[PDB]
Parts: sequence; structure tokens; C-alpha cells
Amino acid sequence: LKSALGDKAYEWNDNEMYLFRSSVAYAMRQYFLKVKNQMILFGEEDVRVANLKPRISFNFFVTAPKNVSDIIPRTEVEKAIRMSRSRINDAFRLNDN
Amino acid sequence: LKSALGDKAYEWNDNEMYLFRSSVAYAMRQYFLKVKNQMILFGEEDVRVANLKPRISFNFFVTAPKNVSDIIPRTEVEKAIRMSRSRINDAFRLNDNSLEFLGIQPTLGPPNQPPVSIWLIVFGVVMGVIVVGIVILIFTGIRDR
Amino acid sequence: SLQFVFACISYAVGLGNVWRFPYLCQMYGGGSFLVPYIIMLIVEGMPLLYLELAVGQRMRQGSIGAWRTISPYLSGVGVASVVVSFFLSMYYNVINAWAFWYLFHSFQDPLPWSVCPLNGNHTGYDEECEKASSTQYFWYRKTLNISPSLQENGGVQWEPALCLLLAWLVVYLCILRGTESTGKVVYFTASLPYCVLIIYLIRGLTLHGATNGLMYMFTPKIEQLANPKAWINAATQIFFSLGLGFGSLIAFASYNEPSNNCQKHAIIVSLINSFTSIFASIVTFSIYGFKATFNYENCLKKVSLLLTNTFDLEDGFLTASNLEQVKGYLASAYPSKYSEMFPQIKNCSLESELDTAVQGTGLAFIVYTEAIKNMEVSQLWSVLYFFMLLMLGIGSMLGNTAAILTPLTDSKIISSHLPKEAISGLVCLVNCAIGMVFTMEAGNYWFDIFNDYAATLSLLLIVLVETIAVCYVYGLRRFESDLKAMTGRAVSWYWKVMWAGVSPLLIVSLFVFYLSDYILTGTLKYQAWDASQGQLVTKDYPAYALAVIGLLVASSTMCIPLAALGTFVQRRL
Amino acid sequence: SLQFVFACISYAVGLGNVWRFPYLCQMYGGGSFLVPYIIMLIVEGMPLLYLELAVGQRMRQGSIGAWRTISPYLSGVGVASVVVSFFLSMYYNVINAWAFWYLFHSFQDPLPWSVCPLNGNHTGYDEECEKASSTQYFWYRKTLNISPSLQENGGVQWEPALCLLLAWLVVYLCILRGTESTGKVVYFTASLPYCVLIIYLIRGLTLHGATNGLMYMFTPKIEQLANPKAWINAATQIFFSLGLGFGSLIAFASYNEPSNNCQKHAIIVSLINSFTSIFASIVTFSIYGFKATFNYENCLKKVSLLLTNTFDLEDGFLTASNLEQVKGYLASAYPSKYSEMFPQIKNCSLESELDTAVQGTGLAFIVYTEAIKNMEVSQLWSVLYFFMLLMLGIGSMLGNTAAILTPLTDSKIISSHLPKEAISGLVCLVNCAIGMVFTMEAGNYWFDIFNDYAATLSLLLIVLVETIAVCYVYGLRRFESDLKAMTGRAVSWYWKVMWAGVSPLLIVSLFVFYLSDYILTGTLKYQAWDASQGQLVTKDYPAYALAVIGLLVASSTMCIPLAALGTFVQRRL
Ligand SMILES: CCCCCCCCCCCCCCCCCC(=O)OC[C@H](COP(=O)(O)O)OC(=O)CCCCCCCCCCCCCCCCC
Ligand SMILES: CCCCCCCCCCCCCCCCCC(=O)OC[C@H](COP(=O)(O)O)OC(=O)CCCCCCCCCCCCCCCCC
Ligand SMILES: CCCCCCCCCCCCCCCCCC(=O)OC[C@H](COP(=O)(O)O)OC(=O)CCCCCCCCCCCCCCCCC
Ligand SMILES: CCCCCCCCCCCCCCCCCC(=O)OC[C@H](COP(=O)(O)O)OC(=O)CCCCCCCCCCCCCCCCC
Ligand SMILES: CCCCCCCCCCCCCCCCCC(=O)OC[C@H](COP(=O)(O)O)OC(=O)CCCCCCCCCCCCCCCCC
Ligand SMILES: CCCCCCCCCCCCCCCCCC(=O)OC[C@H](COP(=O)(O)O)OC(=O)CCCCCCCCCCCCCCCCC
Ligand SMILES: *[C@@H]1O[C@H](CO)[C@@H](O[C@@H]2O[C@H](CO)[C@@H](O)[C@H](O)[C@H]2NC(C)=O)[C@H](O)[C@H]1NC(C)=O
Ligand SMILES: *[C@@H]1O[C@H](CO)[C@@H](O[C@@H]2O[C@H](CO)[C@@H](O)[C@H](O)[C@H]2NC(C)=O)[C@H](O)[C@H]1NC(C)=O
Ligand SMILES: *[C@@H]1O[C@H](CO)[C@@H](O[C@@H]2O[C@H](CO)[C@@H](O)[C@H](O)[C@H]2NC(C)=O)[C@H](O)[C@H]1NC(C)=O
Ligand SMILES: *[C@@H]1O[C@H](CO)[C@@H](O[C@@H]2O[C@H](CO)[C@@H](O)[C@H](O)[C@H]2NC(C)=O)[C@H](O)[C@H]1NC(C)=O
Ligand SMILES: *[C@@H]1O[C@H](CO)[C@@H](O)[C@H](O)[C@H]1NC(C)=O
Ligand SMILES: *[C@@H]1O[C@H](CO)[C@@H](O)[C@H](O)[C@H]1NC(C)=O
Ligand SMILES: *[C@@H]1O[C@H](CO)[C@@H](O)[C@H](O)[C@H]1NC(C)=O
Ligand SMILES: *[C@@H]1O[C@H](CO)[C@@H](O)[C@H](O)[C@H]1NC(C)=O
Repeated sequence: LKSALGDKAYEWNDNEMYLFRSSVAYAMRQYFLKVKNQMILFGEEDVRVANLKPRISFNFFVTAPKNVSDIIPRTEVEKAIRMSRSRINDAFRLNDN
Repeated sequence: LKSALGDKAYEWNDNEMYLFRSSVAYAMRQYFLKVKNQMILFGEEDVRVANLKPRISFNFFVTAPKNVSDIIPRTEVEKAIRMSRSRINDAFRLNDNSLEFLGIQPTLGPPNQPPVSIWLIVFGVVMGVIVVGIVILIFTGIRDR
Repeated sequence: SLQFVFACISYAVGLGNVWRFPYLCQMYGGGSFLVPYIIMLIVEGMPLLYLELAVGQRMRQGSIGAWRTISPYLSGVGVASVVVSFFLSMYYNVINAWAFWYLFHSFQDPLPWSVCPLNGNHTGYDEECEKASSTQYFWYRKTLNISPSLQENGGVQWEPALCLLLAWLVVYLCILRGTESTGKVVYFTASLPYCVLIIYLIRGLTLHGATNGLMYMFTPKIEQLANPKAWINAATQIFFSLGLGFGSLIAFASYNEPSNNCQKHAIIVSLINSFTSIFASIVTFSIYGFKATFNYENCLKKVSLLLTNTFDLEDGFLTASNLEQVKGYLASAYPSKYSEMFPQIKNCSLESELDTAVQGTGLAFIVYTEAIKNMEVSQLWSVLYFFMLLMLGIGSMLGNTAAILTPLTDSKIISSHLPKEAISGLVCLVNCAIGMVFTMEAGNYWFDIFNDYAATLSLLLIVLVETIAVCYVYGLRRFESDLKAMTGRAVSWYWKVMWAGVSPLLIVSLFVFYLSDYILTGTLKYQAWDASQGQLVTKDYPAYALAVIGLLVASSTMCIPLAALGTFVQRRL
Repeated sequence: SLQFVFACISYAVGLGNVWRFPYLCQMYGGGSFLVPYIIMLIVEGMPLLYLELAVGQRMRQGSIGAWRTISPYLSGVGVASVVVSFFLSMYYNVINAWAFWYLFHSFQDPLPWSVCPLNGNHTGYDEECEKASSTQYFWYRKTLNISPSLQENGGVQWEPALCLLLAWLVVYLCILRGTESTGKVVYFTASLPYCVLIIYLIRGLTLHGATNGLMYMFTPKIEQLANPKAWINAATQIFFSLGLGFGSLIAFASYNEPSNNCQKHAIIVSLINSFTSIFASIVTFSIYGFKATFNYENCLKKVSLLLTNTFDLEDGFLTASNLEQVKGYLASAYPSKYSEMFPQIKNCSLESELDTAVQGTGLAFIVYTEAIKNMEVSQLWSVLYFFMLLMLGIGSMLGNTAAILTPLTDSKIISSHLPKEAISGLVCLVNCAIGMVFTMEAGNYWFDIFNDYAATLSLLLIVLVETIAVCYVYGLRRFESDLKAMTGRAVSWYWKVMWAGVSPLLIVSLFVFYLSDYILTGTLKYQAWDASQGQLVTKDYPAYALAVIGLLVASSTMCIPLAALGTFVQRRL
């Protein structure tokens, strides 16, 4: 954050993590609609987050809407994030670096 | 959308409405944390939307997280949206004239940079030079005549 | 050598070419103005100019002495011709004052005519600055502060007063450095205006909707070509641009040009003057057409947005081509909602906007300051153009002051106790003090009143009486024999008939037509600003206002029959 | 009049001042260079220059005939002095070729030295363009394509070949238009370099970290002031900038300056030469210090980012001041993770970067093209600066070609079947053809080899032998009496002792010191590019390479003892 915005950067509370999980859910919805021709209602509770560090850092994975044992593969999540990266960037004022 | 982005505008399906409801929920969370000092877990299902029109238009109101009969007043929602409008704009690539919350008006942009009559300075310098040339010329034409 | 051509160019190019001509052209139809302009040019700009130069070269005397010797009846024509230039100088310097002000306001960022101020509640821009544009508001309110009528005079302001004072001081300083300003310097002065006009033409021809202005300027419509107030104001604009009537050209080629040709001189002068006028009336009108088409597109966009927001329509559906289709479609879907909304649908067309966009006596200013905000670096071009206009102003100003100083520094009655510098400064100070009427709140109205009648009608009549005198009181055959014996060339019957017949009939016909169309309509209406709406309304002249309208032309033209009477009481003894 | 001063300025300012001096200054400590420079200037730039001008004015003969008449022993000094200029011209024109190329690559957007290319997988920039900067890569690879060694020669390229051909053609065209180029034109030519240097100084003094370059340039450290390879290369740089040894100054003030003062002339020349050198070696070093401090801050930022990403740290915590505190702190928290990461922590300091940032014979190019990307409009300043360098190049080139043409167009043996233009073009063509060695892949190494020895050592010895001859073979007292009787002024004992004693001892001492420090260390190492790492490594000269190093100074200096033998076999009969 400090690298991108300087002394104009917001602070990263858990509402920012809520917005990040919602952005990832939106990206998954869009990818599954525009490529797989399916409509799946991903939510912010299907994005599981781990290892939150203070240098802003974590891991996440995505689960089918109500089947906790169904993990979307890493490759499809990479595709879904490539498709919508320029929008997730804009939601936070970050620039791909 | 077409006014703001031109022939580069995305289409507005219901995933965009999902993202809008999540943005409004985030704004409400932030306002209730930073002003009321309370932590309330608003979600996207607490933003109720009505009257969706094809010129992009709707009404919305906000409900307490699990008490459907508890409607947050319109004034507090206006404050919560004023506090976070520049962020909701960025999430959609709109610029405060393409995303109108009817009843909430932007009131910024004051110009300030002049320390006085910047033009008076040049007027004065030119007048000084002119009067000096004038007295020089009168003196010359008087003592030489 | 080329020095003669460049001195001629310096002679011709003035302020009636870059400031007055476009203001007159836009006012009288545009297309319906050049046709009368060229007609009056060929019929009264060749013959009378050549006749005046020829008389000035033949008698080799001053403006008053020549007509004194031609006959004792005609001494007062010089007095009238001098009073005309005296009337000219005072209001003339205000145009230099205004360019001074605009120049002083060019060292800023952003320029004050490029944006609008904010309202009290800081939500939007000013209300008056939106009806008018960002430049019309700055002209009518920031640098003029015009009143909505002529009766609300108010009090003398202090910023335009200072600018006018500085203008008079700088013209004083230029006149104190000898009655000569050229010599090895003409190549720069005579060329700078044309260079800056080329620059602005390049800029203004690459603007969207520019061809509309040229179309409006050139193409004439035959409904205002029958307007007599166009012909007379086109002929006397020529009279004002060439310098006829002012007695300056007679006194110029008097102690000069021993036996050189006057025909070539007059032809070059008239051609370069008219060419300069027609070329400068194009760079302005390209930008004028741009402004008009912009305002028209704005009307259309505003109406489209209102219709879209009102019922509901996908943004971008109703643009500019289906506007009528959708207007009609919204009469078989729900007229119950449409009818009660009809008094808000603005009806805007391009012709009605090309007719009235920036009309007025500040046209040059508003239009030229409108093509600066649309440029890459604005302050540079603003400074350059306004310095150009200031050069032209000081030039025409010194040229006009020459015609009032020299017939005063020669009379051996008043030149006793007052030296040259003292009397020059006295005239300058009296002019600066009388020109303070035009720094008030309703000062632009008085400027407009003083401009037209005082600059046009007197001189139109005086050149007429000059021609009648030289043709039928001195002898046409005597004069042609004199000029043949002096220069060694016979004038063609072309000029011989133009001097005697065509001009002294055309001028009188043009005068009686205008006087009749004044008598058959009644009182005349001038204009106003109407700050609350943003357009020029046409309020009436008050009764006391017609007093000065009469007195100007009277005191500047009725000096002939009093000379013809003073020369009659002296011939009694 | 000022014409004399401006002609003197044109005389002095060349390419040894704006191109060679900074490259030499950076190479030898910077601060430890001006002190030897000023010392050698005062002790060998005043006396020998004045002596040379005085001899050229006294004998009023050519470069060869003067020393022919002084003694029959000393005719070959002119032949050696001409061979020196012949050696100079060929590699000299390559500097104009390079400026030609850079000029042709200035009509683009963006400029090719302002960005790096992309890699094959399009993820990041090129690998070589990142180790080096955007300008060092463009110099070493795009316009030169240097090889990592001297043995990998390769084949003649076609772009630099064409640029060099065009350079020779344009110098041909300038020489064909008479052996004169000044006259009512000196005020512009002599002034343009100064103006552009003021512009670039203004630009380069407002860059962050500029004071570091000036500190490095001025402040001397006493550890390389004991380096003999600095003193000799500082003295012979003076010898190369003033034109000594080339036989041009003798032949210049021979058919000119009848009885004017030579002391004032020589003093003004030396002063303006040294002043221009010192003033031009500042605009470059401000930008050099900027480059060095930028690279240092980059090292620091990269290391900080690696440490942050590695363990975990709030972004913005470890900036540049707690770097050592945190480095130490991460040794009592978890060294198990730290130790195995130690060989990646780059150790970067500012001194080690100011010492080696852009060093090399293209310093002027890389540095000046580095302060263009940091400017408002780049193409304009690039075009201006490179046209300036081209003017200086053509000037010094014609000045050097004069010393090889005139001692050839006068001998009445070869001027029979070959006219002036033909022989001029023949020499130009032979030079253009021999200069094709410097358009190969390892051509910059050959340029560097040809530069130093051939431009320095021969001339250093020839001015020595000139002074010995004029002092102890012609008679000091005879010469001072001759000059007193000719000019009417006695030379002070100041110059009398400088001619005889101090210079002929200092030059020999400087030569024996350098020859000893060559004999006590062994072979010398030049440099390389090492594209795979991005810095100048110091590979050794091959054995066959020392052959040309010997032959250059031999064939350019051993023409004295063969003249002393040809004049001995003719004196037998
Ligand atoms: C802004 C207004 C501008 C005003 C500029 C106007 C300046 C000139 C105004 C007068 C022009 C009208 C001519 C009227 C005829 C004069 C009356 C008269 O002669 O009195 C009869 C007068 C007798 O009149 P009585 O009073 O009826 O007996 O005759 C005299 O005996 C007067 C003696 C003459 C003294 C010589 C003075 C020399 C100066 C004259 C020059 C002035 C004319 C300027 C023309 C310049 C050309 C060289
Ligand atoms: C921007 C518009 C404003 C521009 C600037 C305008 C200002 C310029 C106005 C200048 C007005 C004064 C000009 C000064 C001229 C030089 C002054 C000078 O040399 O003074 C020496 C000097 C000034 O006084 P001092 O301090 O003793 O030198 O005056 C004398 O001593 C000469 C003696 C004068 C004799 C008086 C009698 C003259 C009249 C005889 C009877 C007839 C009365 C009629 C009067 C005629 C009046 C119409
Ligand atoms: C487009 C810009 C202007 C174009 C003109 C370029 C410059 C023209 C140079 C003038 C030529 C004269 C050179 C010197 C000879 C003097 C002339 C001469 O001797 O005259 C006496 C000459 C002697 O003839 P006489 O009757 O046999 O004695 O008079 C004439 O007969 C010529 C009459 C021609 C009338 C002027 C030309 C136009 C009249 C027809 C209607 C014009 C429509 C206006 C629309 C214009 C649209 C732009
Ligand atoms: C890039 C390389 C640049 C080369 C430029 C060098 C040009 C000059 C090279 C020669 C300079 C060395 C001087 C050696 C003395 C000459 C040898 C000799 O005289 O032969 C003995 C020669 C007898 O020698 P023997 O063969 O041993 O019997 O004496 C003669 O009888 C020759 C007859 C003289 C003919 C007159 C020709 C006039 C042209 C001479 C001018 C050339 C010198 C240029 C100096 C310019 C100053 C005005
Ligand atoms: C950028 C680097 C390159 C720059 C450009 C370099 C190119 C320039 C090189 C120019 C080379 C040719 C120069 C042309 C000069 C003018 C041509 C011309 O006027 O020709 C007229 C003309 C050319 O032929 P045309 O087509 O009939 O006119 O030649 C003649 O007719 C004259 C008769 C010549 C007599 C030949 C006998 C001369 C020698 C006698 C025996 C001794 C042999 C030794 C020879 C000495 C050679 C060292
Ligand atoms: C900073 C840029 C340069 C500054 C100098 C500005 C221009 C100076 C103009 C030269 C003055 C001469 C005017 C004409 C008179 C000719 C001189 C003359 O007659 O000489 C014979 C003159 C005659 O004296 P005699 O021995 O009594 O015959 O010789 C001298 O005695 C003067 C010796 C002075 C030595 C040169 C000055 C410096 C030497 C001391 C060490 C310098 C440290 C170097 C560090 C410099 C740092 C920048
Ligand atoms: C939840 O997702 C898992 C896959 O992650 C589904 O498991 C499959 O179940 C079918 C039969 O039900 C088996 O034939 C497959 O082999 C299972 N796949 C794997 C990877 O184990 C499971 O059915 C899903 N449950 C629901 C309720 O949708
Ligand atoms: C849900 O919200 C409503 C308010 O919108 C709460 O209603 C209040 O209930 C208390 C007692 O329970 C009454 O004294 C108040 O008068 C009520 N307010 C209104 C406006 O009616 C209700 O209690 C909330 N329910 C829960 C479970 O939190
Ligand atoms: C724009 O044009 C319309 C039609 O040309 C104008 O509406 C007409 O108004 C007159 C009265 O002024 C009625 O008698 C007509 O019946 C109207 N026409 C229609 C089709 O309804 C309208 O007034 C114009 N706009 C403005 C602002 O005047
Ligand atoms: C940066 O500096 C450190 C310390 O000054 C260097 O680390 C030393 O390396 C030598 C061997 O070359 C060891 O004997 C020392 O014990 C090391 N010092 C410490 C404190 O561990 C380090 O090598 C330098 N960076 C680079 C790239 O060489
Ligand atoms: C706008 O300003 C006016 C006074 O200039 C004020 O009466 C009005 O309340 C303001 N608008 C709003 C929305 O407050
Ligand atoms: C204008 O509206 C019509 C429908 O009436 C539509 O078919 C057409 O595409 C529209 N034009 C544009 C440019 O959108
Ligand atoms: C980068 O390019 C190289 C070849 O230049 C290739 O081997 C490598 O796979 C590329 N990187 C990726 C991530 O594909
Ligand atoms: C550097 O780190 C220390 C902790 O070791 C911290 O107190 C200090 O504020 C840091 N400096 C900056 C400029 O952030």
C-alpha cells in the first residue's frame, strides 16, 4: 500500500478483506458465466483466507457455493483472475505491481 | 455507462448488481466503524434493490444484518455513502457524473492560488517605465530647446 | 524598391480592418455585406481616393488652405474635417485601453476567461456564467460591468479608467518622440499582423464546424440585401478605413511626392486595404462558426439528456439522428406524461444560432479570446495577439492625432505662449478627461452611440461636398489640363465620369433611402445585455439620448453653412 | 575590435575540450586530475605555445622549411609533424560519424536510448538492457555492437560504415569551398557551443544528487596523485588541445601577423582553452553524479525490498536509515533463515559507484544522452546538442586537414599531374578507406588503441626536440636579439628560463617515470564490455596487439634520426 499510494494510503482493516473476498467472488461468477456458460452463485464466504501477515500477505482458495469439499482447481482460479484483474486493481487503487 | 466509457463500456448483468450491493455493504461497515465505533456485519443481502430499469436505475435501502424490520434511516445511509463515494466510483470506473445518488450532491473543487492583483504588478511596472521615459523626454526637449 | 510597398502596407492596415469590419459583417447578414462592400469599394474607393490624393498633390497646401484657395466659400470644410478627427480620437483610444486590460490579464493560470466561478453553495458554477459562455461573461461583467439599460448609469469605475489613462500616457510618449516612427523598421511592424493572422487562421481552420462560419460569411441571402442600413454602413466603413474626410491624406501628399504617380498609389492602397479586411474577416468567422455549432450541439445534447432521464431510455440510444423518430414515438406510448412536459423541450436550430451567437461591438474580443483557451499554450498566443492589436492601435492613434496636431501647431496665433509639447499634452489631457464617460457602468452604450454616427455620417457628407466643389466650382477641364501639364499624363474618362457623375449621385441616393427608412419606421432600438437571460435584447433609446445623436452630426457637419456666412459678412464692408 | 577575440575563441574551442577532457578526467580520479592539469598548463602551455608562435612569425616559412633553415639536421621534424596529423585525421572523423548517427536517431518517439526492449516471453525487459542502463546498452550494442574481447573481430558492419562515409563526404564538401570558413560568421559559430553548454548546465544543476559529481570532480584524494600515467596523460592532453606538434600553428602565424604581439595572443589562447575545458568538465560531471546517486539509491531500494519480501515486514518500514539497525536485528530473531540468505544481500556504497558508473571513451555520449530523457521535450535538445557537436567536429576536422593539405599542395614535384580538388579527394578517400577498421565489431578497441599513443607520445617528443633545437642550436641570445630588433620588445627572463630549463627537464622526467612504471609492472590491460554482467572488465592486450602500439609511435617519431642520416649521406659526396 505505501509503495503505491504514498502518504495517502488507507489502512487495511477487515472491511478491506471483506471487499477483497467479494471482488474474488465476483470474478469467479463472471468467469463461470462467460466461459463455462454456467451460473454459479459464489459468495464472500466461499473464499477461504489463511496466513494473514502484516506486510499484507495471505493465501486463499475457492469452494463451491454450498459443497465445502468441492475446491475449484488452481488453474481455473488463475484464469478467472486473469480475466478480471484490471477491475480488482481498480477497486483498491493498485496497479499490478 | 456509455457516457463515461464510450465504446469501451462493459455490459451490466447481475454480477454487476452483486458487486454494487457488496460495495454499499462495505461502505456501511466502514461508516459504522469509524463514526459510531460499532462493528456491524452488513452483507450483500441486507441491501434491498427495487425498480430495476434499463437506463440503469433503481432504488435501494439497507436493513440491519438479521432484523428485517430494522431499516437504517436515509440520512445515515447518505452519510455512509458520502464517506466512501470516491471508492465506489473507482470500483466501477465512473466519475460522480455517471454514478448519481439522487439527493447527494458533490460540493468540492475550490480554486486558490492568487496572492493579489497579479495584473496590477505588470500594470505598475509598465506605468513606471512609461512615466520615466516621459520625464526623460520632457527634460531633453526642454533643456535642449 | 520594396520599401515603398511596405510603407504603403503600413499606411493601409489599421483598426477598421481587424476590429470594425467583422463586427459590421456579422451584424448585417454576413453574406449580404461583402456584395455591398465590394460595390461601394469599386465605385467610391478608387475615384474619391485618387481625387483626394491628386488635389493634395496639386495645391501643395494644408487641409484647410487648399479649400481656402479653391474658393473663399469653402474654408470651413477643413474645420469640419478637423472636428471629425477630434471626435474620433477620444473614443478611439478606448479600444487600446481594452487590449491593455486583456494583455495585463494574460499573465495568469488559468486565464480568467477560460472558466466560470462557483455559486454560493459550491455545488455548481455561477448562474450568469452558464447562460453566457465563459468569455461573454468575462467581457460583459468582469471588464465592463454593463448595466441592463441606458438609464442606470452609475459611477465611474477605477480599473478601466486606469487602463485608459495608461493608454493616453503611452500615446503621449510615442508622440513626444518626433512625428515619425518608420524607417528601416517597416519590415517588422507591417508584417507582424499578417503573421499572427496566418497563425490564427491555421488554428481556426482545424476546428470542428468551421465551414459553417465561412458559409454564413460568404453566401448571401436576398432578404436583408434590401436593407438600406446595410449599404450606407458598408460605404462609410470604407470611408472610415481609407481615411477620407479626415483631411489627413490631403495634408500627407502635400509637402511630398513631387511628380510621382497618384493612380498607382491609390490603387495599391485601396487593394491592400480591402484585401486586409476580407482576409481578416475570415479568421474570425471560422471561429465564430465553431462557437455556433458548439452551442447548437449543446442544445441538442441537453434536450436528449432531458428526454432520456425523464421517461427512461438506455443511455446512448437517443443521440442526434433518431431524435425526431423518438419524439414522434413518444406520442403513441404515453402522451399523458408527455404533454405536461412539452413546455420544457427546447427547440434549437443551427441557423438561429449562427444568426445570434456573439453579436456586438466586442465581437473581435470575445471571439479571439475564445480561440485561445482551445490552444496548446494559451498565455503565449494571448500575449502575442494582444500586443499585435496594441501595435495597430497605437499606429492608427498616432495617425489620427497627426491630423489634429499639425493644423494646430502651424497657426501663428496660438503658437505664441504654448510650445509643442505643452499643447500636445493639453489636447491629450482634455481627450483623456472627456473619454471618462466610457469607463462608467453604461459606458459601452455611449461608446456605441459615439462610434457610428460621429465616425460615419459627417465624413460621408464632407467627401461629397469636396467632390462637388472640385468638380463644378474649380472646373473639371481646368483641373485636367493642370494635371496633364504638371505630371505629363492624361486621366482616362473613367475617373472623369466617376468624379463628376456616379459618386455624387450614389451618395445622395444612399442618404435619402436611409433617411426615408428612418422616417417611415420611427424611433430606433439599439441593444442591451439582459444578464438574467444571457442574450442581447433590443431596448429603446431614451428621448434625451437622441439629443446627442443629433448634436454629434450637427456640430461635426454644420460648420459649412457658417463658414459660407462668415465669408458673406466679411464680403460686405 | 571584438572580431579578434571571437576569432581566437573559434581557434581554441575544439573537441579535445568537450569530448576528450571529461573522459580523461573521470578515468584518473577526477580531483586528482585538475591539479596535474593546471600544473602542466602553467608550465608547458604558456612557454611552448609562445615559443612556437614566435618561431612561426620570425621565420615566415612553412612547418618544414623553418626547421630546414634553422639547421640541415632538423628537416625531418616537419615530416614527423605531418605524419602525426595524418594519423590524427582518420580516427578523428569517427567522432563525427557517431554524432551523425545519434543525430539521425533523434527524429523518433520515444528515443531509442530512453527505453529497453522486451524479452522473448514478453514478461519483462531485456536482460542485458537491465544490467546496463537504457543508454549504456544503446551505446555498446545498438550503435557499436562491441565484442567481449579483442580477438573476436568479426566483419565490417554497414550502418557505422555509412555514417563514416557521409562524414568524409561532408568534410570533403566543406574543404572544396575554399580554405576559409569564417568572416562575419564567427559571432554565431563561436557562441553556439557556449549557449548550449549554459542550457545543459542549467538542466543538470537542478537534478537530485548533483553535488556528488562536482565533489568527485574537484576534491582530490592523495593516492592516485602518485600515478605517473595521470601526469603524462594530463600534459599531453594539453599538447593535443592547443595544437602543438601538429605543425599547424607554425604555418598559421607565418604568412600573417607582421609585427603584432605574440605574447597576448598565446596568453588569450591558453586561457580560453583551459577555461572552456574546465567549464565543460562540469556540466558533464553534474549529470554523472546524478547517474551515480541514482544507481546507488536503486541498489539500496532493491536490497530493502528483498529483505521485506523475504521474512515479512510492513511495506515502508525498512527504508534507508534503519537498514543497518534491522540488518542487525535480523540476527537475534532467526539466523537459521538469515545465514543461508546472506550470499544474496548486495553490498552497495556510493563511492564504489562514483568510481565506476559510465567510465569509458563514450562517456560524453552516454552521459549527454542520459540528460535528454529527463528533459521536457527531448528531441529538440538532442538535435541541438548533436548539431553543436557536429559543428565542433567539422571545425576541428578542417583545421587538422589544413596541416596535411598545405604542405602537399606546395611541393612542386607532385603538383604537376594532380590538381587541388583531385589530390584533396584522393587523401580523403584513402582516409575513408583506412578508417573502416573502426566500423567492425571490435572496432572501438582499435579506436582506443589508435587514440592515446598516436595522439600523445609522438607530439610530446616532437615539441621537446623543437625546443632543444631552438634553444641550443640556433642560439638563445641570437633569437632574443632578433625578436627585439623585429618587434621592439624584450622578452622577460620568465619565458627565457621556461624555454631552456624547466620544460625540457620536466618532459624527460615525466617520460622516464612512465617508462619505468611500465617496465616494473609488465604488460598493460585495457578494458572490455562483458555484456553478460554489465560492467567494464580489464582483459589483457594480445601479443600481436603490442605490435601496432609500438609501430605507431615508431613510424610517427623515428623520422628524426633518418633525416639526420639522409642529411649525413648527402654531406659526403
Ligand atoms: C478642434 C477644433 C479645431 C480648430 C482648428 C481651426 C483653426 C483655424 C480656424 C479658422 C479657420 C477658418 C478661416 C476663417 C477666416 C479667418 C478670418 C479672418 O481672416 O479675419 C478677417 C479679419 C477682419 O475681420 P473683421 O473682424 O470682420 O474685420 O482680417 C484681418 O485683418 C485679420 C488680420 C490677419 C492677421 C494674420 C494672422 C495670421 C494667422 C492666420 C492663419 C489662421 C488660418 C489657418 C489656416 C492655415 C493655412 C496656412
Ligand atoms: C495622460 C494625459 C496627461 C499627460 C501629461 C500632460 C501634462 C503636461 C502639461 C504641461 C503643462 C506645463 C508645461 C510646462 C512647460 C515648461 C515649463 C517651463 O519651462 O517654465 C519655466 C518657468 C517655470 O518656473 P521656474 O520654476 O521659475 O522655472 O517659467 C518662467 O519662469 C517663465 C516666466 C513666465 C512668464 C509668465 C507670463 C506669460 C503670459 C504673459 C501674459 C499673458 C498671459 C496668458 C498666458 C497664456 C496661457 C494660455
Ligand atoms: C481579387 C483581388 C483583386 C484582383 C485584381 C488584381 C490586381 C489588379 C491590378 C489592376 C489593373 C490595373 C493596372 C494598371 C492599369 C490601370 C487601369 C486603368 O487604366 O483603368 C482605366 C481604364 C481605361 O479604359 P478606357 O475606358 O478605355 O479609357 O478603365 C477601364 O476601361 C477598365 C474598366 C475595368 C473595371 C474594373 C474591373 C472590374 C469591373 C467589372 C465589374 C467588377 C466586378 C467586381 C467583383 C470582383 C470580385 C472580386
Ligand atoms: C603523409 C606523409 C607526408 C609527407 C610529406 C613530406 C614532403 C617532403 C618530404 C621531403 C622532406 C625531407 C627533406 C629532405 C631533403 C630533400 C632531399 C634532396 O634535396 O635531394 C638531394 C639531391 C641530390 O641527392 P643524391 O640523390 O644523393 O645525389 O639534390 C638535387 O640535385 C635535387 C634537385 C632539386 C630539384 C628541385 C625540386 C624542388 C622541390 C623541392 C621541395 C621539396 C621540399 C619541401 C619543403 C617545403 C619548403 C619550401
Ligand atoms: C568521400 C571519399 C571520396 C570523395 C570523392 C573522391 C573522388 C574524387 C577523385 C577524382 C579522381 C579524378 C579527378 C578528375 C579530375 C578532372 C578530370 C578531367 O578533367 O579529365 C579530362 C579528360 C577526361 O577525359 P574526357 O572524357 O576525354 O574529358 O582527360 C583528358 O582528356 C586529358 C588527357 C590526359 C592525358 C594523360 C597523360 C597524363 C600522364 C602522362 C604520363 C605520366 C603518367 C602518370 C599519371 C599520373 C597519375 C598519378
Ligand atoms: C582563474 C582564471 C585565470 C585567472 C587569471 C585572469 C587573467 C590573468 C591575466 C594575466 C596577467 C598578465 C597580463 C599581461 C602581463 C604579462 C605577464 C608578465 O609580464 O609575466 C612576466 C613576469 C615578469 O616578472 P619578472 O620575473 O620580474 O620579469 O613574470 C612574473 O614574475 C610573474 C609570475 C607569476 C606566475 C603566474 C601566476 C601564478 C604563479 C604562482 C602559482 C600559481 C598557482 C596556480 C593555481 C591557479 C588556480 C586557478
Ligand atoms: C461435492 O463435491 C464433491 C467433489 O469435490 C463431489 O464428490 C463426488 O461425488 C460423486 C458421487 O456423489 C463421486 O462419484 C465422485 O467421485 C466425487 N468426486 C470426488 C472428487 O470425490 C460431491 O458429490 C459433491 N457433493 C454435492 C452434494 O454436490
Ligand atoms: C428489530 O428492530 C426493531 C426496530 O426497527 C426493534 O423494535 C424495537 O423493539 C423494542 C422492544 O423489543 C421496542 O421497545 C421498540 O419500540 C421497537 N422499535 C420500533 C421502531 O418498533 C426490534 O426489537 C428489533 N428486533 C431484534 C430481534 O433485534
Ligand atoms: C418546437 O417546434 C414545435 C413544433 O414545430 C413547436 O410546437 C408548436 O407550438 C405551437 C404554438 O407555438 C402550436 O400551435 C403547435 O401545435 C406546436 N406543434 C406541435 C407539433 O405540437 C414548439 O413550440 C417549438 N419549441 C418552442 C420552444 O417553441
Ligand atoms: C557486505 O559487508 C559484509 C560485512 O562488511 C560482508 O560480509 C563479510 O564477508 C567476509 C568474507 O568476504 C566475512 O569474513 C565477514 O565475516 C563478513 N562480515 C559479516 C559481518 O558477516 C559482505 O561480504 C559484503 N557484501 C558482499 C556482497 O561482499
Ligand atoms: C444554493 O445556494 C442558495 C443561495 O445562493 C441556497 O439558498 C440553497 O440552499 C443552496 N442549495 C442547497 C442545496 O443548499
Ligand atoms: C436511433 O434509434 C433507432 C430506434 O428508433 C435505432 O434503431 C437506431 O440504431 C438509433 N441510432 C443510433 C445511432 O443509435
Ligand atoms: C521466458 O522466456 C524463456 C525463453 O526466452 C522461456 O524459456 C521461459 O519459459 C519464459 N518464461 C515463462 C514464464 O514462460
Ligand atoms: C526505522 O525502523 C525503526 C525501528 O527499528 C523505526 O522506529 C523507525 O521509525 C523507522 N524509520 C522510518 C523512517 O520509518
